[PDB]
Formats: sequence, structure tokens, C-alpha cells
Amino acid sequence: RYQKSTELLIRKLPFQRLVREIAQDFKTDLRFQSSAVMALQEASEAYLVGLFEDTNLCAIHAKRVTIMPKDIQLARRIRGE
Amino acid sequence: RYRPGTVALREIRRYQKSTELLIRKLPFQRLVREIAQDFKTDLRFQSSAVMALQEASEAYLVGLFEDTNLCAIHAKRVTIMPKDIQLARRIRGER
Amino acid sequence: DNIQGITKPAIRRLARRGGVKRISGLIYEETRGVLKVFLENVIRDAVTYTEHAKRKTVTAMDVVYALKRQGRTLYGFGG
Amino acid sequence: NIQGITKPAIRRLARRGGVKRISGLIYEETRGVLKVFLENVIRDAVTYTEHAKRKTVTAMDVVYALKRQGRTLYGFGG
Amino acid sequence: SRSQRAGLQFPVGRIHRHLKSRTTSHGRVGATAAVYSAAILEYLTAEVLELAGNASKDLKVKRITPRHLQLAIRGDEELDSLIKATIAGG
Amino acid sequence: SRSQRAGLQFPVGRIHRHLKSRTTSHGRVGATAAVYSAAILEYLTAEVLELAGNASKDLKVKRITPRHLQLAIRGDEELDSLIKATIAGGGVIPHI
Amino acid sequence: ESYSIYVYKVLKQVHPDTGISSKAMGIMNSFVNDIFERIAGEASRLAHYNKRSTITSREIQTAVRLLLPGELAKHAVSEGTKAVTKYTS
Amino acid sequence: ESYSIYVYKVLKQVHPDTGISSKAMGIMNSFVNDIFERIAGEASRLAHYNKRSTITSREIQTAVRLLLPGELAKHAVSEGTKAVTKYTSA
DNA sequence: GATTCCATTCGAATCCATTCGAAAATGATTACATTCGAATCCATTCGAAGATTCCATTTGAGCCTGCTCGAGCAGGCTCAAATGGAATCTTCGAATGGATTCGAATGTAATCATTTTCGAATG
DNA sequence: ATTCGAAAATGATTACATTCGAATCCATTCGAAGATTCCATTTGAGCCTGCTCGAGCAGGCTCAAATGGAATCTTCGAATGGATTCGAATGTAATCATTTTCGAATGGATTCGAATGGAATCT
Repeated sequence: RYQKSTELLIRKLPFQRLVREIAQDFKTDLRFQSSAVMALQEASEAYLVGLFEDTNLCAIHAKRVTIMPKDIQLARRIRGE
Repeated sequence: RYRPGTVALREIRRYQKSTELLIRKLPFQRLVREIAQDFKTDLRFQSSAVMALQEASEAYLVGLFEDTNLCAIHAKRVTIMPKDIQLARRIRGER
Repeated sequence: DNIQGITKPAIRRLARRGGVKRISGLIYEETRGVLKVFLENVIRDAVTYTEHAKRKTVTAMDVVYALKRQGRTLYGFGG
Repeated sequence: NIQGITKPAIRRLARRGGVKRISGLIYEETRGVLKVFLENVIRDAVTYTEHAKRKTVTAMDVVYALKRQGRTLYGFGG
Repeated sequence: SRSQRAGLQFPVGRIHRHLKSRTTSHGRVGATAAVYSAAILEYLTAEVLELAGNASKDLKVKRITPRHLQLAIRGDEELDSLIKATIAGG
Repeated sequence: SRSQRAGLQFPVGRIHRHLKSRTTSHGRVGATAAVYSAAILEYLTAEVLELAGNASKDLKVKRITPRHLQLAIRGDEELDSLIKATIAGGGVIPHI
Repeated sequence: ESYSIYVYKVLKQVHPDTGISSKAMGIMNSFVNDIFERIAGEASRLAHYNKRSTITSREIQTAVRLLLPGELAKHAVSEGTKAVTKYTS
Repeated sequence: ESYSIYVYKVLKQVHPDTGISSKAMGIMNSFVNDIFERIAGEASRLAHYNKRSTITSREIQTAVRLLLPGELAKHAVSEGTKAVTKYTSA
């Protein structure tokens, strides 16, 4: 279902709230364009989907179908993160 | 005389402390020339070019083996297998 | 408490789009942490870019430049 | 000429990586990956050589090719 | 024009001006560098557009959408290696 | 000189000349861009050299070698993040 | 300044029946600009390495060889060489 | 030309009794050139983004902030600002 | 308690770094000429706070059932040791080729003043 | 589908950069010797990996309830964005006066050695 679609899989209001709260650490009284938040959301979803693909590869390597935090850690360590 | 795994750890200690090159120079030179003959004929090499190639190659292989060891430990083993090399290279972006 | 707005269904959908069959119950907190780290990096760079231009508003091109800096180019928002 | 990279040499390169035990099918895999890497770098080095209308491959061509590959190296003129 | 002399659709004078505006120090740009660059850009554009249009016509649809572009790019190995960007809406 | 006026060891005039030589189109470079850049380069050089000299002293030797540079760089999170290059002559950090 | 005119002309050349939206047009603009900047940077570096001032079609050819993969590079080189030959005559 | 004179000056500043070899000197020169090229390129890009022509210390400061990891960029910014202030005071 | 490996400990020739000298770049100073980046003023957007919903998504609870995990064998495969046997490496010497410099001689790109068209904003 | 400020094309003119021949002179290639040292092969053994089976765990799906998101004006005062000086600062042009780079030369620092007295391993 979600592989063949092109939509955004996160609600926009919570993501916007989180983006503003994170940005509060770098400069107070900050404004945002709607396009900036939309671009941030697109990039974030792309990043998470790619990471989950790598995580699934790691899970298969260990003869499982369930993904665990150790798979995320191995994938991120090999990627240099 | 020594249990299997003793000398292995001794050499791990030895080669992680030195700084030399672990591949012989004549075979690597021959391999480099043979590879390069597929792009242009009658090529000449400075000695520094082959030395730089060897340094880069050894660095690459050691980093790859570190990633491969991580993959092997993930699957609850101490032996490294070709599947670990393939997984590391795929996550890296080579496969 | 704004990272708890990234819910279990959303993480499940993002994992399904990646071909994942089953999920452990401890994956959601890890996902929230990694998303926070990624967002912090990108937003730091974007705010640097908007501060150079002597602006108070973050624009889409600051985000595009920041992403290109991290090596995560994005088409469709300018450039 | 790829068989001149012997199995003791690969064992040394694995020991410097912290590897304790090795499977018997690791050496052919290592030879393949090394061949791929070497071809990738030498292609760019010879391209740089040909642009300069030269017949000798210098160390700067190798350094530039590695920098293009994302594998910067220090100690050979850059 | 210069583009018609070369036999292209992309502009030669504008690309020459851009090339001049992106050279370090006090450098100069020849008139055939622009022709070469316009040819390369037109070739790559035509390749991408042809693949995307084939994908679109496989759906019995006229227009090309970002989903068609992503399907065309990801289904080709060379275009996959060249283009690693994220396509918004694909 | 300009370096002594700013209180530095690195050359302000030479770095100004290089900066001018690597600007796109017809670009101008101010006289304080060179001062800033020389300060940055001197700071980074001093940090790397101090760590490498500490590593050299721990090993009971006088001179600094590429091994000590590698040991200094890989033992620091910031320098490891910044310097991703390969150092010809210093192999690895001894681990398990 | 954009490439919409020329992208549309090329599309009419390739697929005379299909159209294109505006999001796809923006994506194609981004793609063209990306490739142009890559080629220009590589050519400038090549000219600097040889201690030369002028950028010529040799620099562009070498940049295309270094940046494009496989048969893309071969066909691009052929197209560019044909264009230059037709231009100079 | 090289950077050996100034690298040796800095070394004698930080470790008065420690020497250096020639291979280490080559590596240090490579490091300095690498970082200088990175900063220069990024500053040029910043100047282009704002439709400017001159490169100033604002571009250098922004480049330093973007290129260096934190807790390393803060001290670098402090050192550069102190140097510019001392230079302009005279 | 008998190997084999580490870990200093003292001896000196050698390799190398750190001072000395001469001369060609090359900064630093002084004085214009003139771009270029700032400072006020005025327009136009555009982003934020508010309100009001139907509704569409999220939240526990639980129950089943599929999945992962732990324990015990079996075997099979990697390691450590010894003995021949190829072959790298160091040094040597000639011979060969081709990169760099340096004058002369072209090939050509940028800057003017006119003219014309063409791409972008608006329908 | 129209107008039009904007930019590209035409025609010389210089200088300027690039190309053509020599002339070395480094440095790459090539051939030879040989003595040790790496490598290859076999062997014997022990430990590690893989499979089965039961035992414990925990994920997906269903449903009822609650909740929060999306969506469309409304506005309004904040904030970019454009004009016109204008005042701050960069570059160009000569003239020195360093300064750094390329040569050679001995102080310390490094390296190689058999010797010997300690952690480390099996037994």
C-alpha cells in the first residue's frame, strides 16, 4: 500500500511543531516559510525509508524477519553516522 | 603446542601496532600495470604513483575488514564469511 | 513532548514502505532519536544560512542548500 | 596477476582489522573487491594523464583520482 | 543563431555567459566549450524525458508527473548512478 | 608586517594573494578576510600539533612522525570528524 | 531565467503527443542546473591543474569523461563532438 | 613555496623541545592546503548566493561555522575575531 | 615448572634534522580612481494567531499464534607446526625515452558601437 | 497569443595566451646475481558452527472510544525587497627592503645488535 503511493506518511502539524521546537535552540524569534517545512518533511521521510531498507537487510543477515534496535545501530555504524 | 586462537591474537596485537605495508611490491606493481594496460598502451609509471596506489588499497581493505568484523559479530560469530563482505559493501553503497 | 507526535502508526507506515514485515516494540524510540539527530543537523545548517543573509525568516532555499551540504540533494523546491 | 596477492597477505590485512577467524572463501572475494577498486581508480588516473598529453602516470594523477573518488590521501604531494 | 549553427535547441550564448561567470581568477572561455556543453545538456535532457514519456504512455496517460520521472530514473542503472537526488512527489 | 600587526605566525599577504587567485569571475578580497583565514589555519595547526606532540612524548621520543599524527587525529572526536583523509605511514588504533 | 522553453522543445522532439506538468518542469530545471554546475566545476579544476587560463572543449570532454558513467559518457561525447564539428564548418 | 616555516614556528610555540620529520611535514602541508581550499570554495559560494562580489570576513566566518564541527568552530571563530580586532586596532 | 615470547639494557656507526649563505621573488608604503557595499525611506507581500467544525486517525486491551531463544550433539573446518622450495629485494650498471624549458610564431577571445531578436510576464 | 526591455549577434582590433621546434637531462626501464625469507603443502587436532526440538515471548489484528488534525477565510502588523546617494575600501602603479628558498655542513636522534631478566601459556 505504502510502497506504491507518493504521499507523506507523517501528519504535518506535529512535524511542524517539532521542527519549530528544534529550531528554538539556534535562534529565538524565528519565522518559517511553509515550503521550508514541506522540504524538511520530504527529506526526513526519504531518510527514514532508506534507513529502514538498510535495517531490513541487517535483519535478514541474522536470519530474522523482525527488526530490532541492533539492526539500526549496525546500519548506522556502517554508514558512518 | 599453542591452542587455536593464541597466535591469532598475538598477530592481531602485532599488526595493529606496526605501520608497514602488508602486500609485496612486485606482485602489486605487476597487477597495476596489467590493469592499466586496458585503458592505454605503452604507459609508464612513476614509483611514487604505485606507492600511492598501494597505500590507498591497503587502507581500503583494512576499513572493509573492520566493517566485515562488525557484521560477523552481529550474527553471533567470530568467523568472517563472504556474506558479511557483501552486506558491508551493500550498506556502504558499492553493491 | 513534540517528538511523541511522531506516532506508532506513522513509524509503521514508514517501515512498511521500506519492505519491513515485523517490528520490535523498542524500534519507535530509536526512530525518534535518529530523526531528532538528523533534523538537528539540517536545521543548524539552515539557520546558519539564514543568519548570513541578515534575515529572520527561514526559506526553502536555505533548506535546499543545507541538504546539498549534507550530501542529500532534493529536487522540486528550487535550485 | 591477481593471484600474486597471496593468502598470507590477506591474513595480515585481516589481522590489522581485528579479525580472529577467517573462512576459506574470503580470499577470492577479497581479490574481486580489490580488482574493482583498482580499476575504478586507475581509470581516472589515466584520464588525468591523457588530458595533460603525457605518457607517464604521475603521483598527482593518482592523488586527484582518489580525491575524486572520495578517498583523500596525505603524504604524496597532497 | 549559434544554436542553429550547432544544430541544438539549448542556448549557446547564455551558456557561454554562465560559463564565463563561473570561472576562477581572470580566466577566459572559448566559443566551442559552450557548444559542447549545450550538446551534453540537451542529450541528457532528451534521455530522461524519453524514459519518462515511455513510462507515462505505459499508463495510457499523456502528461508526465514526478512519479513518472522517479519511475524512469530508478528503473535505469546509469540514470540511477548519475542522479542520486530525492524527487519531491515521486 | 601584517602578520605581526595581527599577532600571527602565518602569512597574511601570501594568503591574501592565494584567496584573490581562487575567486570566481572578477572577485575582490578584503584585507581582513586574509587575517581571519590566517588565524583559522594557525589555530587548527596548533591543535593538531599539540595533540601529536603529546602522543610523541608519551612514547619517549623527540621527533614527530606520521604515526603520532594518526594517533592524535584518531583519538579526538572533532579531528576525526574533520580529517577523514588517509595518512601515509600511521596505520591504526590498537583495539580488541 | 529557466530552461522551460528548451525542455519543452526537446520534449516535443522526443514525444510529440505527451505534455508535462509544472512540478515535473521544476524538477527538470533542477536536474539541468545540477549537471551544469558539476561540469563547470570539473572543467575549471582541470584547467587549473594544467596551469592554463582558457576553458576549451578539451576540458569539457575530460569533465564529461570523469563525471558520466559507462555508455552515457560515450554517447554524450559523440553528441558534443558532432555539434562542435557542425558548428565550426 | 610551502608552509614549513610557519608550521615550525607554531610547533616551537606549543612544544619548544619537540622536533618533526620530513614525512610529517609533508602531511602537515597537505592538511593546511586541504582546509584552505575547503574554506575558500565555501566562501566563494556564499558570496555568490547573496549576489555579492567581494569576499569579506563575514563570508569566512560563515564558512568556518558551516565547515567545522561544534566546539571546534566556536574557538576558531573566537581566534579569528580576536585577530581581526587586534589588526584593526593598529 | 619447562618453552616461547615480550621488555628493557648497554654499544656504536649512521642517517637526519637543524643551523648557516646568496639571490631572486614579493610584500609594504604612498597616492589616486572608482567600484561596491550601507543607510535611509517607501511599497508589497507573506507569515502568524484565531475560529469552527465533521471526520479521519490514534489508543488501550486482549487474545491467538507465530516467532525467537536456549540447550545439546555432531561434524567439519579452521588453526598451528614443520619442511621444502620458489621468488622478492637490494644493489649494480647501462641504455633509453620523454618531461620541462625557452624562444618565435600564430589563433583567438574580450571589448567596444549598432542592430535585431528573443524569452518572460501578462493574458 | 502580445510587447517589450533585455540580451545576443555582427565587424574590427589588439594583445594575450597557446602552439611548434629544439635541447637537454632526469628518471624510467632492463638485465644480472644471489642469499635469505617468505610462501606452499601436509598433517593432526580441537573448537566453532549449524540443526533440531521444545519453551517462552511478544507482535498483529479487531473493536470501541477519544482525540487531534486539515482546511478555509480574516486580518494585521512584521518583514523582505527596491531606489538613490554615499561614504568606506579595494585595486592599480613604482620603489625599495625584506624574506624565503635553494645549497652545504656536525649535534642529537634513530637504528641494529645479541644479553638478560620478566609476564604469559600449557602441562
